[PDB]
Amino acid sequence: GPGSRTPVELRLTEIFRDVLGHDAFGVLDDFFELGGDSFKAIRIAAKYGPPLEVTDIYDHPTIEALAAHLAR
Repeated sequence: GPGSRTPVELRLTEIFRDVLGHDAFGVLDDFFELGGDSFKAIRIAAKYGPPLEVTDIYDHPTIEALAAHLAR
């Protein structure tokens, strides 16, 4: 699909490319290596809403890992 393969991963991907200002990445790429930080994590968590939080991104720093986490 549009840069990913499930609706949960697409929802993450969309907000990741909106906050970072670029779309030069895939589902296994570390957020903080793509240019993320605490302030960018706040912006994603606010845009996604529940269940996502800032600390979940530090625990799960990829689209793949966050989709696995949030599905529980």
